Amino acid sequence: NSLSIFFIVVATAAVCLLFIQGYSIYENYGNIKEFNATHAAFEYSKSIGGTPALDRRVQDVNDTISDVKQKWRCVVYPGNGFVSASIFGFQAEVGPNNTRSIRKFNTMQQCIDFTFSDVININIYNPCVVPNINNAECQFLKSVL
Amino acid sequence: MLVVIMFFIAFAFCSWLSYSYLRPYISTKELNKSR
Amino acid sequence: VYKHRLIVLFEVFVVFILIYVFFRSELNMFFMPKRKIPDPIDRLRRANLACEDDKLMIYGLPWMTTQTSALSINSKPIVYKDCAKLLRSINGSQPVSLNDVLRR
Amino acid sequence: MITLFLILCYFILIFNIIVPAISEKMRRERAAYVNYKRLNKNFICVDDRLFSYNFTTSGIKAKVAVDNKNVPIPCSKINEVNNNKDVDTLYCDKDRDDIPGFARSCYRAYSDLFFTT
Amino acid sequence: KTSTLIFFVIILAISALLLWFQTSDNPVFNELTRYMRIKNTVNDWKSLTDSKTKLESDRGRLLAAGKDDIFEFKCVDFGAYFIAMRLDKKTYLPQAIRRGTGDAWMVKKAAKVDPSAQQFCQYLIKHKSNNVITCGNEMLNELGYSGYFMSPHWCSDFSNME
Amino acid sequence: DCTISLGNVSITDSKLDVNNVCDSKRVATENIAVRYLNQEIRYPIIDIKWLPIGLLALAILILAF
Amino acid sequence: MASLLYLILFLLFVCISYYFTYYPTNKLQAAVMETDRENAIIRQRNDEIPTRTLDTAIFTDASTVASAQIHLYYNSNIGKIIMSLNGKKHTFNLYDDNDIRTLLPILLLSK
Repeated sequence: NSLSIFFIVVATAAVCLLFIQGYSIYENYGNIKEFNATHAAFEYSKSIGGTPALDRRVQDVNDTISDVKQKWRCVVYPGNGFVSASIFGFQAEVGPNNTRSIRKFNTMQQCIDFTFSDVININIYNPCVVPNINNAECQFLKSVL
Repeated sequence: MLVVIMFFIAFAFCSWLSYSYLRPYISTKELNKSR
Repeated sequence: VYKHRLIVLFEVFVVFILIYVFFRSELNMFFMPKRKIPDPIDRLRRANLACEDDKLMIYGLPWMTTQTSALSINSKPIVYKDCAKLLRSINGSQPVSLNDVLRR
Repeated sequence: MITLFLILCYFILIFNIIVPAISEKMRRERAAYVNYKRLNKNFICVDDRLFSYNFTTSGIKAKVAVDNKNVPIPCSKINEVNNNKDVDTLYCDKDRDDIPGFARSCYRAYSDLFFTT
Repeated sequence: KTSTLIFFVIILAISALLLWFQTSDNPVFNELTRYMRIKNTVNDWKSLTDSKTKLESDRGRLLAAGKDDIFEFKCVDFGAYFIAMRLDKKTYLPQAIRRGTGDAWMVKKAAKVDPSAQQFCQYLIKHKSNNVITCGNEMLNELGYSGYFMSPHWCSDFSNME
Repeated sequence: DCTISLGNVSITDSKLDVNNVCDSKRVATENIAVRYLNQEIRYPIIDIKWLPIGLLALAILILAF
Repeated sequence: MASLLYLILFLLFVCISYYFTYYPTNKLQAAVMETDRENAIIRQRNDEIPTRTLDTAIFTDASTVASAQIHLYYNSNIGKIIMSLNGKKHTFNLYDDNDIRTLLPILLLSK
């Protein structure tokens, strides 16, 4: 009859543990609620990949561009302020005949604001392409990159 | 005989509970039909 | 009773159905070996200092078959009149690899 | 009454071990998939590679964009992969030893899903 | 015979109740699982992070003596990326411009000399500076890791003495 | 102008108090600095993954019937 | 016969319950556990290099050797060793041949 006694004691242990857990939960449910509320970030860390957390909702162009020349920068145009330059060409504006003309910024901050703003304002002006070719501008663009 | 009937009744009830709780999360047709 | 055994078999069948439908990729990932993480210092574990004549050399480096001298702080090849005495006073006559140094 | 005990064990197994496991798995992975689909990007840059995800009855499955030679497309081409519709993809479920660091890339692809959750 | 069947039915009923408890998105079940995870993480990291944060607060309060512009965002180059960092006035701890609800906004560089990353970092300093993240206690309470024991990281000691 | 230049210090289960004090101010020796220990009491909640197995325990009473 | 089948079924039960209790069943759990495993590997690899102060023989020139006490910080995630000597930090890349040829005599002459 040893097996019957063992079964009785183990089932009693299970039931008693259930009752102890139930009463402890009943008395400490609020306490564990504030413990979890004040330690919510401790449940799962944001470094599940072994890397620092990255918010995909905030878009950054530098994450994918692996070529420096393809990036847009602000460079000092000699004697005419600052311009936005890249391997594609200068950021331009509409000319008198819907053409492309290099737009020039007074200060570095204005150029940075225009270049890196969330507003899509890309207007390529390649000075080395056949339709619009300028030897001095193309040389300057190739040298400054 | 009674064991079989009781087990089938409880199995059906538990399967119904699980299906009712997990249909919104396992019905992948909703995601496929949505673009 | 045979019906109870059939019920147990049906339950096992349902368990296998659920595991096959849902946890197939998990089981295959469990069966396969783990993912090896590269060790930058693993290839240096067989490196032991042993100097021929008076020039300090490094042996046991596989990817550099030729005898590679030992450089100093200012990147000068090490030539020492008492290299053998220094090595004997450091670890003894028997050569010591980097693995033995790390396990000290 | 060994057989009734076995019936009890297997019933408990299913409905208190496997079905709750399915529940947690599906809830977590469905939330991850919905968060992914909220990005409005067909391919995302994980571990210098382009990963897409799809939701099936077994859960969320990740795939990597590759070219005609089964070489993964770098992230620098992401803009021309999202606009594409017939991208060749390799599923992360099947291990491929020819691609260097494939297991790590698929690992980090699965890990970047669970940012919010 | 009847007692065995009654116990059988009772066990199946308790199994159904436990199944409902587990698969119904219960508040108690969720709180208990969350507590099981959170307690282990807290035991692992909280006190060590607090001690390290106090140490770096002392270090940065020593460092800020005699300097007036140390509490202004400067774009620090971390080798592979830029980070807009200043020194927090209240805690004298490193502070960085945050990216949404994630970590600091690390502006990746495509080469050693990347003017575009520098300029985008300056743009963040001018525009996106309203959201900030601090090493140590704040990072641990917001992201689940402190950053002092992960490398490479802009809060870690190895990345800052390299 | 007073400086302390220690070398390799290695202390175990002890206290190190480098004062380098060179003014009229007197360091508060054996002044026990007590803070508010905002201790968070852990509770004896067994991982609820035990809930199925415990049920199995109850189940084995059917072996004794 | 019946006893063998019942034991086999019970052992299958125990194995499946053990797997579903102590092994990952979704991508979140698998990612968390692999994070923990990789972190443990990195930590033990970093702990292989003795972080306590160690006495070495360091060649300040081609033919001059001096006893010195150094500190080593190993980061295997990026593969670099920072040696604090005379209060100055020297960073050695473990993927560079010259850095290896400079650092290895320092490590192998330690005592």
